[PDB]
Amino acid sequence: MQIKIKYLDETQTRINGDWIDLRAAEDVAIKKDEFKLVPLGVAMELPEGYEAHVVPRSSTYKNFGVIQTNSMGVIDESYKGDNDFWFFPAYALRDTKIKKGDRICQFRIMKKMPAVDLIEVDRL
Amino acid sequence: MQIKIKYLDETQTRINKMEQGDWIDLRAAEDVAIKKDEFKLVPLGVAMELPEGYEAHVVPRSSTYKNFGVIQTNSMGVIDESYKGDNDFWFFPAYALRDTKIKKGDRICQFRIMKKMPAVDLIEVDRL
Amino acid sequence: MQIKIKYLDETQTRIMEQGDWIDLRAAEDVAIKKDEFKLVPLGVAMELPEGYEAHVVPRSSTYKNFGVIQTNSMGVIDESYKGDNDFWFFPAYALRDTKIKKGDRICQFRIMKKMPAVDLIEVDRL
Repeated sequence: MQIKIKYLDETQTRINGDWIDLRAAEDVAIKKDEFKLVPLGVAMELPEGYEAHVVPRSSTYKNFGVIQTNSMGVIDESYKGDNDFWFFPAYALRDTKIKKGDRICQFRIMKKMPAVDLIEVDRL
Repeated sequence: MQIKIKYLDETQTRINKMEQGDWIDLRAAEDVAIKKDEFKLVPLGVAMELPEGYEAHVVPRSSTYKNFGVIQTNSMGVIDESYKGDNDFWFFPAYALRDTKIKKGDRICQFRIMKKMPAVDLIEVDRL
Repeated sequence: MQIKIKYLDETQTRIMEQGDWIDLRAAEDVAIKKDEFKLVPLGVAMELPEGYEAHVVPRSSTYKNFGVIQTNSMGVIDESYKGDNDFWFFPAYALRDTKIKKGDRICQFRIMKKMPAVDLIEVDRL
């Protein structure tokens, strides 16, 4: 089992069964009650049959005052292209400045749901 | 394995599929208007019997905030296999960060199934 | 499998059908003003099974009851957080003024196997 990882550029902090920390790819300022898609400066080829889940770090709110608007991000195995870079969708509850290289979220991989049949019924 | 799905009514967009394997999109069952900094339980128009020993996880779609300006106040919904009755309909708990209108049929969240955790015994101890 | 659990004190409400997520409770009364934040103690520390983690989300009724969201979306607690002072908390942002009482059920957890060991291999292109 391998993940192939491409970084946006040579300035990106390279990554360390624990969840894996992802970092801002550039300095980003967000005003209170505004939204920004924060680049994470990585693109990955996940193992066949897997998906990645991304959540904030426990410390992200205290450090940065942002929440992740999609709650948990899901990245499918198919999102493996050269320009398929990842982003963190940040809504700021206070004025904030996030710096290049600061840890803001974390990810793990999980096996995709097995194939299931959705069958319509009139009554449960 | 199969999920049995009951729609609220005839106007709900069907998601019936054989061999479905990636997260499954869920839709607003009616038009809903939500005013900035208010909350609405958005019906999704579906009730399901999940395979035995499974649960469902429900999160926003990646585009939900961009399109509709809402967050899901429970973070991730957990729907147990026992929630399988004829009126056990599913809802998206929406908190609006801007004035928004969601229309019947708009894809607002997504789900997958997961096996439920193993039997676990909690043993109280005086120190770790 | 076994989870060893230590409570903060005798005043904590002790914590369940097979596989259901397990409710966690406020360790003290907590008042939060609208648009403010508080780390709500849960009053429990645990030794999770080897190779597992815990995931913590709000209960479905948390927002209706208490007007709060969980700022880290889903908390992840690794097996290594098993020490005698490794207590759990729920990071609550209040969207309306609110009051949580000691013993109120506010979030829920399950265990999950940790991801497999995987090699992260840097490449120049995909």
